[PDB]
Amino acid sequence: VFNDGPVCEGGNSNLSTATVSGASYAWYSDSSLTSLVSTAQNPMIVNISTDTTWYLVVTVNGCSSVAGSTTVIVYPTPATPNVPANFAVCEGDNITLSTSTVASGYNWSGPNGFTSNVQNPVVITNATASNAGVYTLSIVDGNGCESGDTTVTVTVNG
Amino acid sequence: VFNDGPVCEGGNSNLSTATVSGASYAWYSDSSLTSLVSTAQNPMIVNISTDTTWYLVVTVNGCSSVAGSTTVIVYPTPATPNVPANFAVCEGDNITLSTSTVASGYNWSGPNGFTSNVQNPVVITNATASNAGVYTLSIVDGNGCESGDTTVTVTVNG
Repeated sequence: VFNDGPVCEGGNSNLSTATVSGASYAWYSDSSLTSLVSTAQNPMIVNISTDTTWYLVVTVNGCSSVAGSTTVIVYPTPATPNVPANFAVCEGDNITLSTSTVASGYNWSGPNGFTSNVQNPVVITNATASNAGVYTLSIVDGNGCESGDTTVTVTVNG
Repeated sequence: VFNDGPVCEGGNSNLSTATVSGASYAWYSDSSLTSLVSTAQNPMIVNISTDTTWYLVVTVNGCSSVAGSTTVIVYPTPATPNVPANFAVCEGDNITLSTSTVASGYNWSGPNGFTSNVQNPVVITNATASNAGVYTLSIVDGNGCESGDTTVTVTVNG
């Protein structure tokens, strides 16, 4: 029984096996084989949060096999981004954001619809009161998994 | 008999079963098996509003099986967004909108064609009489289901 490689938390994975003529298949959720989850030759496991194992029994012309099995491995949650400490800008001055980390992609969001997908976002010049608020960042790792969130609070001095 | 997982209110779901040689299939809407809804091997249930169960009878070479069955679960309606209380802006001042909630996506709409898909929409500066009206928000949950609507009324003082 084979998996399709490591999966991100909450992702899906495609299990697969050999084609056996005259066979019916039964995939079970546990080692006791008391809970059936699929009868497909190559079923999908949906919404995997942790390492999980499915067991397979192949029955041919009425005779059942010894259950085979496979484990789908979940890729560790990526580390929190290195976002700066709370800062302050005076009206008319610049708000500069940056993250001291390395990612396959970055995802920033904030006040006034601010958004960017880089480590060094376009500087908010002529900063004003409406730019005050919380700027949030998550990042994506090399294999597509998303990190948790971290924030910097920006205050604006009149 | 298997479903394809939880479905959003009003969504569709794909039912599936094993292939049985020489079989015809009959899917029924209730436990009494008096109302036939499909003869497909893997039929779709369309427009599911609540948890629903279909029953399956497999007939092979004239002999019928005991009906199998499966339930399709409907995902609860997401909670109403935390939109602010009615406010007032004077002409020339700013209209700031925000929602204190967390969503996979946001959907704002309002006067003058106002629209955005964020928690913190671009601020309407130099607000005028035409910006007065009702600003509406719905949100989308982690699994794609949409919440109900909530509104903030904005009045503009000449």
